[PDB]
Amino acid sequence: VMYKKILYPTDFSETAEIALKHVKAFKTLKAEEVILLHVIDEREIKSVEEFENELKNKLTEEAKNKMENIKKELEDVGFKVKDIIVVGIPHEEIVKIAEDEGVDIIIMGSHGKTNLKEILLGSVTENVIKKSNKPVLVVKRKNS
Amino acid sequence: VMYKKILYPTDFSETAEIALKHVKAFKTLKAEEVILLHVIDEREIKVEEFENELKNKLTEEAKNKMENIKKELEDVGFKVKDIIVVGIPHEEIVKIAEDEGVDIIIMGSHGKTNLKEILLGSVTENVIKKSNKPVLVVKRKNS
Ligand SMILES: Nc1ncnc2c1ncn2[C@@H]1O[C@H](COP(=O)(O)OP(=O)(O)OP(=O)(O)O)[C@@H](O)[C@H]1O
Ligand SMILES: Nc1ncnc2c1ncn2[C@@H]1O[C@H](COP(=O)(O)OP(=O)(O)OP(=O)(O)O)[C@@H](O)[C@H]1O
Ligand SMILES: [Mn+2]
Ligand SMILES: [Mn+2]
Repeated sequence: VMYKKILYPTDFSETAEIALKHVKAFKTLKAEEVILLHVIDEREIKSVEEFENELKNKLTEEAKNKMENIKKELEDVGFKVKDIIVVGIPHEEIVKIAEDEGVDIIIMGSHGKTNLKEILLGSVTENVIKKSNKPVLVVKRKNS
Repeated sequence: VMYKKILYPTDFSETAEIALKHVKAFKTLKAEEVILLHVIDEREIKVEEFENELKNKLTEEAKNKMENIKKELEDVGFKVKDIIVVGIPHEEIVKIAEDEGVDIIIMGSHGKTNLKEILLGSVTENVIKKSNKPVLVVKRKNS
């Protein structure tokens, strides 16, 4: 085991920002890489086709400024960063991209933009742990 | 975030053994500590002399397995605090992670049951949902 390549999927939520702290903690003196991923949920997005395309382009643009600030923070600590924005089902794309990129670990929050108090584990994290064969570091949301 | 103190709860399963490689990968140049914990599940003990006999055999078997893990961890330079308790595994792991002030819990996705159809063991599901500590879930073999 060596944690050379990390997958860090973010939905720009407060809990995902806690998980960024842990991505930064994995830095050593060796060379390391972060796959920085945001998924635009296609289910939410749902001529007709023309309208869909234009809408998908708008969500993308609106996620680029957030991704650039994170990419710069991570580059400043010494990582190489591959940033990806993709339209699709979030838990499926995280699992697919962790396998395609050959990562050593996925570091993610326990909760995300919904963060309902009664829910004790978000559905993207629960599906990624159950469906991926990669190690998953689950960083918990703030206390109360 | 600094991973100075790790809680490594083991049931001595094959998936827990995979998780032990990840505990060793957390070693750096700095002083690190592992809380090595084994819970004897009280629900599998619950005639009274039969219980004590079973209890003793489980404690004896746990101490023998824990001694070898402890040395393997000390050999890579950890300080190890080894703990054996009788109780409910997920509850004891949540409680001892808090009481020891660990930085992270490193554990398997599955354990001694390891049923193919089950995609996350109930100990790990409970610890993720009840603990506020970061949890590194190490998955079972793909075989
Ligand atoms: N669209 C996404 N793109 C990338 N990562 C995401 C996305 N959505 C969630 N995540 C990741 O999953 C973690 C857990 O958030 P999750 O979405 O499961 O929780 P939630 O929003 O509280 O619950 P739910 O979506 O089930 O209502 C996040 O901290 C983030 O790391
Ligand atoms: N009694 C225990 N003591 C310490 N750690 C344990 C104990 N039982 C399980 N664990 C931890 O939990 C991880 C996940 O095992 P878990 O018990 O949840 O899976 P399982 O045995 O396949 O399923 P289940 O117990 O629900 O039948 C193990 O790899 C280990 O790290
Ligand atoms: Mn969500
Ligand atoms: Mn078990």
